[PDB]
Amino acid sequence: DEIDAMALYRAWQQLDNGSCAQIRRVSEPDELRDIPAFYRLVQPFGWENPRHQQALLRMVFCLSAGKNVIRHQDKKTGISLGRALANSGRINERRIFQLIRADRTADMVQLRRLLTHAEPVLDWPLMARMLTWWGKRERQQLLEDFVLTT
Amino acid sequence: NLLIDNWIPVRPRNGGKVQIINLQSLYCSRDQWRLSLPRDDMELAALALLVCIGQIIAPAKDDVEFRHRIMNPLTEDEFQQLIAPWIDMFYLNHAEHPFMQTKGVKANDVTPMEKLLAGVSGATNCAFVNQPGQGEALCGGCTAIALFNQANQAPGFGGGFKSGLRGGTPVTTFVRGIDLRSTVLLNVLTLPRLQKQFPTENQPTWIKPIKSNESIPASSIGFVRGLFWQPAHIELCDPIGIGKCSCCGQESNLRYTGFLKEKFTFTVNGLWPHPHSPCLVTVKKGEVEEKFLAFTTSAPSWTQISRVVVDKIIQNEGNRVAAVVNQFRNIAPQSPLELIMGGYRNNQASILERRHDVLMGNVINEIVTVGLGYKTALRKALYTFAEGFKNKDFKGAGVSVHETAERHFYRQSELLIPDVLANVNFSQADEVIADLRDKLHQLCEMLFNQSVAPYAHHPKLISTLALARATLYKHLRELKP
Amino acid sequence: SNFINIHVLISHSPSCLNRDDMNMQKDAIFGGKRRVRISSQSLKRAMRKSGYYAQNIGESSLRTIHLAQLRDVLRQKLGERFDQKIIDKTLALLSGSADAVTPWVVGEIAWFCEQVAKAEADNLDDKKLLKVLKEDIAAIRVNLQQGVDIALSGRMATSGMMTELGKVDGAMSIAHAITTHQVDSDIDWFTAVDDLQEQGSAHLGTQEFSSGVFYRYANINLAQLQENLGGASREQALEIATHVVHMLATEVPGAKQRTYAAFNPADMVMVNFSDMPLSMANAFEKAVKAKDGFLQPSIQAFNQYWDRVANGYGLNGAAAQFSLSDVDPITAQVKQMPTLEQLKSWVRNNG
Amino acid sequence: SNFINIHVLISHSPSCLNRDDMNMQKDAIFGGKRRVRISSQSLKRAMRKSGYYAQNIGESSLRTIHLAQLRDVLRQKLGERFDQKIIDKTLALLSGKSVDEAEKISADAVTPWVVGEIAWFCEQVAKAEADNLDDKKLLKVLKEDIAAIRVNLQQGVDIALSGRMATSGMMTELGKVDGAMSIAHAITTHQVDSDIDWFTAVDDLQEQGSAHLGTQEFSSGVFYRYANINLAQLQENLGGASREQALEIATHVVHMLATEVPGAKQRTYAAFNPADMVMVNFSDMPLSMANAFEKAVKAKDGFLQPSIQAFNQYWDRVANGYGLNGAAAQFSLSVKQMPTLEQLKSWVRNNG
Amino acid sequence: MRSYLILRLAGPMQAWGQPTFEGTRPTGRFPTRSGLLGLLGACLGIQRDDTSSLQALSESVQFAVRCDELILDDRRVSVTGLRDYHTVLGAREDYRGLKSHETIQTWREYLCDASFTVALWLTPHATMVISELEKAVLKPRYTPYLGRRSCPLTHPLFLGTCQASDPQKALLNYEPVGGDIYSEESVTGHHLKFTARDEPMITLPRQFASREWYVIKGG
DNA sequence: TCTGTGCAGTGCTCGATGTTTTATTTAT
Ligand SMILES: [Zn+2]
Repeated sequence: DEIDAMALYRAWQQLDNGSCAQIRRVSEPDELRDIPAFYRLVQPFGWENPRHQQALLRMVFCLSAGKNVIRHQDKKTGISLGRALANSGRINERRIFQLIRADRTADMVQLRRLLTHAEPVLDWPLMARMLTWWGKRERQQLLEDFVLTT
Repeated sequence: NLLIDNWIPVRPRNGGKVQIINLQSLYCSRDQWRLSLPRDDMELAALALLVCIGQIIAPAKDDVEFRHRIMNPLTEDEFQQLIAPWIDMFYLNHAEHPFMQTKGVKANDVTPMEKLLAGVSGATNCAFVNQPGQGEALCGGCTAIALFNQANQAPGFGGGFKSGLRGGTPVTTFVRGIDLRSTVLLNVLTLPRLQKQFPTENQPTWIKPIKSNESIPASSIGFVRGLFWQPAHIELCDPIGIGKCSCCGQESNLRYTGFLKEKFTFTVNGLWPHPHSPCLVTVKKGEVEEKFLAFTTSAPSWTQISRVVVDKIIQNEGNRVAAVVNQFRNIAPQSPLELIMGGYRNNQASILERRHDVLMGNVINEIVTVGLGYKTALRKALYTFAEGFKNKDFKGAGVSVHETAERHFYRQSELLIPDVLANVNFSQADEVIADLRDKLHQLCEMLFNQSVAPYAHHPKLISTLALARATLYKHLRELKP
Repeated sequence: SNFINIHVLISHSPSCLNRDDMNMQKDAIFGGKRRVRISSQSLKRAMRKSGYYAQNIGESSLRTIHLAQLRDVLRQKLGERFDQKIIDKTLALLSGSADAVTPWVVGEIAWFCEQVAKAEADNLDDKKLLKVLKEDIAAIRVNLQQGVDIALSGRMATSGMMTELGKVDGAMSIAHAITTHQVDSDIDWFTAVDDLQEQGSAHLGTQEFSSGVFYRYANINLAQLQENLGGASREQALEIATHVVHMLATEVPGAKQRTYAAFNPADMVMVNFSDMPLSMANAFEKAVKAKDGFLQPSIQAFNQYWDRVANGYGLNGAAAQFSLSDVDPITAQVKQMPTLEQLKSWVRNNG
Repeated sequence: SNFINIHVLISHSPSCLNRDDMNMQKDAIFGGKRRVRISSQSLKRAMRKSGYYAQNIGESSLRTIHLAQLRDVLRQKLGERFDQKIIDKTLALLSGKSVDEAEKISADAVTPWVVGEIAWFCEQVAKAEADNLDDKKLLKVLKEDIAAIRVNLQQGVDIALSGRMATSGMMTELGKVDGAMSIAHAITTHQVDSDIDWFTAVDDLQEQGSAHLGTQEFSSGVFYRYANINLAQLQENLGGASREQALEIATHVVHMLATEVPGAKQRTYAAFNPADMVMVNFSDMPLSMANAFEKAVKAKDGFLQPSIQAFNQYWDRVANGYGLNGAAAQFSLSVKQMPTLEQLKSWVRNNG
Repeated sequence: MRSYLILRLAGPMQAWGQPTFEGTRPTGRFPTRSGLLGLLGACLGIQRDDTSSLQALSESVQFAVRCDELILDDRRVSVTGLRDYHTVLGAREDYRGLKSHETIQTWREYLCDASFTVALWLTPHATMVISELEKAVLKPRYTPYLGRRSCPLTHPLFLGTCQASDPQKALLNYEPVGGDIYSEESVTGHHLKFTARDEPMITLPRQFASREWYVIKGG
């Protein structure tokens, strides 16, 4: 019923260099629909069910920043994305505002740019849960977590 | 005369038609009465009058006698004996000492009776929202009750007019009985405690007048002078003939239609130990300070169980119970205790809100305890926001969002109460209380967001907002068992 | 039928037409979702204070009330409480062949009769009476020349009306207007540039605003309207009703309009007669979803709702609809009007 | 007809003409679709600060909250007409604030000021104390002829058009102005998903990479501009001006609404586009055409052609449905038809 | 078995008063006794000064109110409160004359997404008959509304008529069943009461006496 | 045949003033 976030994280990690490069050169989440390697990656995670499609597009597009940009770290809730971006000490607060205010597709593009810069260490299944809904509530909590960390 | 003639508006405990009895009929029969007026605040004012009367005419010599008179009405001979030395001070129309009045008031105009009707007038919106002519003709009972209410619970008429000894708009808290007779007796301090309560000028303000611009040490006021204190110079006009009272709707031979008043000021230094109100204990420097409780920025209330809400706030939040309540606890520590209570929220002369519980269990306590917890969680979160808002040099209503949201809390949660109370029983109690928590949790989030919504897109306030919401969820998590 | 139901769907461009004490847009929860709201009192005042209202209602022919023509019926109405001596003395001092009489007129005069009756008993007259009742007399004289306005909207917030019969309700009842759809409001972050300040602005602020397809509902009590016009005819009442239809379609509250300018006319207007007045708000209880705008799906949802419940709700009776849109129409039981004026004429002609 | 409605469809090339607290394009939800927005206050300030306004209307008002700085301006400007004492008291009475020599004196809020209007006031103040007339009665006298005060707004027309409020001083009673022009926020006729420019700043002392990497929102858009002018209100706000005077001012607004574009980001985006359609219509009740685009315009050889077409179709629908017959004229590059804007403006000047 | 008149009170906004003398106009959770009488008194052509038939209506009729939960798409929608900041320009300063304030402030509470089903029966010494009360709700003389004139009905007042043993048994015939019932007549398995001051004193205009509902919880 | 100073008569705006307030501050 729910996407196995760690399984997908592992699948992306041990992906062959070819399939990985084909996914990484995508410039926005919807372009993943043109990549055969993308479909094979997310098929065992419920892609053919339309319920999961928008979530899987966000998850994989965030991962597509690189195999080594998002480092999963186990809980001791676990490190949220907002706290993780602040933990890097590289991201200006203004860029977080611009992220949480952005509309569709543009938000994912800006997020991935932030992930590239920040190289966050976080709780990946927790971030995936956030990417699944990605409502106005999740976006405000992102900004507030970032601010509460700094 | 309040001690002789009929003026007490009652109807049988579970009966029907209103009848006007006298103090003797109340004190000397096993008849079950309950006060009956169109207004709860006036029913409380009446009871306060009755209690203050019974406090001077018949304090029990000990707890043993205290318990006796409650179960056994006095005989008419005993009553006449006790009221005999007091008849002189309870005349409405009188030559030199009218009840709670002042002969020789210098006033150019005659003040309408509505000014004693606490809330019917007082604000610029009153003439638009209220029914006219509620004070065109007041019976004898309502007039005395209204006078007593103005001196105790209501704020002053305006500039140059002073408020009661407990201050403006105090909360009055009485021990509740099975009927009117028991309730009155239940709130009369026995002679020993009476002496311990008041360790003076023991004559009324309408017999021994207050001197203009004089400073009065609180310790220099007798208990009858204080209980029947009149801070204002008021003089009734000559009443009129038989007809309906515009306040209670009953027929009356004498009906007052106006009164005279004049500016009159003084100063009571210190705090008079009034036995009818709970207080707040604060320690500033090395001294102990007391402040009588009042509905300040909110008036905590729920339908059906407001007395329980107020009771728990006193019991839990430096609050201390009223002296009459402290007595009852000592006399019957194991006996269950419910309140008869009331007060006003005011903006100076304007009455903004009325909350009164006048009627004559552990689950309910648990429900109230749970309710207050979420209330407190919300307050701490929004006070955190309001302080941060202030420290950030922002101006506007952002510094008091915790006040509005608290008022909205009670009003929004009141809608949940009828269904909660209807489904409470032995086996369902834990389930309906759990459901209440989820409801109140959701409500707190809604009210937080609502209070904070006008300050979206204020980037300089994001750390204040974030801290405030984090505070809210921290306290919300502590509330789930 | 006694009631005229007026249904309006009107689309507004980005604006803030009605706000509260925090300057936030007014709203309401309907069907569990937030709708932007324009209050009853705001909408009604926009009508009552409009120029169109002043010309067609404020300057009506039935506007004026003549105490002279009302002497007979007043003489028998108050004839059991008062005798003709006082009744005629009162009737003349207020002014200096009528069949019926407006209820508040009877009641207010009856109050004046009580005063002069007590004036003769207390044995005072001349100017003393006209000094005491100076403002009161001036009050009723003004009200006697605003009879249609009082019959339609009710008495003013300050009227000098004295009695219970003087509590005059409007014959038209205006509901709170709410959007047919859920709304998340926008925010305008603004500056005020100081001409004498080098760095930055002298003020910063925010203002909440949004668009919205609103549903306006109003009904008219015909018998009440006639009865408060001294016993006017159905035709005369239907003529007044025609003006209400026009105002509910065109009048918009002035708030924030200087800077947001949402001067939009209604895209759909429908009128129907019934014995029991009903709002069709539950057409939008399930919030309308956008499909090439909110307006077309709203009219569509309004039409589909009528087709479903009108019969069972007893909304048989004369029904007509005007629309700027070519959306698939309601049941053929509703007569389509191509212009607003044709719709209004249809109302004058009793349907 | 008391109202002059003005309708403009103007297309802009990629730009960022109006942005918010986070430097992102202002927008609005209309018809369930995001539209790029230009605030009415941005439009009004672009017009009042423009060269055209200066040449054809006059001096824009002085809007400030800094009375100490204002004090010094008036002393330099009204010095050869009045003594410094009178100038100081005049500002003090109007603002309700003590005008001394303090470095910082602040008003209640930002307020528009007209020098010519202040000049008129200090005359009265001088004559007042000369006739030994105190301030309380001076105010009572001045309240009796507000029209004589409003004639000074011919030196500050943007106040007559856009309004003024004050909460302290005599301006509370004497300076209350309800603007004659109503104006909407410009919104795009169509849905816009804004573009994002990823930029660098190359550092001449840094050989590896750039010194700054950033993003900037921008987009194109066909915008609908709406405004109307209340002629009777404009005359009253100018102290009882003639209809010809009001009509000529309205004509300049028409011109500015068709040609004036906010300056924001124009140095690096240069969207200096004039309108492709202007429509003027006299009416008894204000009429906006915004609902022509409630259903967002779909592109079809551009957004401009289908926008103008949508405008025309909705105009006919309203005119036919509401039986409107106020005078109307239309200028276009893509109802009386006007080949040029100038002919359109003569038309308005001549009461339609 | 007695005859019952079944009413439906549905609308996007409702208001049912609680004791007040202030600019705050509060609402309760379900319709008041005074409010139901006023609604009936509106359907009938009763004027505010007609105390005679005003008292004839009150002595003839008793009520039972059921709270109905809005179900939408098979989902439950709860009743919420609403606070209206309601101002009045040029409001009367006194009860006679034409002097007025610039602006006054009031605060009015509404219920949202609320609906109610009302059972109605005749007292043993009633004046009228349910047959004429049925006629009144089908063809009202004054405009009917839910507490305030600004609150229209979205469903017909009339729902049905029936015969039954107690008010609870009567309301059973009409969906939706399950909501809590407040009745003027007590039903056997229930003993809880709901105190209120919403009994209009008809000899004393706009004043109210204390009374009590019998509480009947839904399953 | 209209109008003028005294009113009586009061409609007011004027100002000082009765009272009284505070509760917090994540997660790492
Ligand atoms: Zn009475």
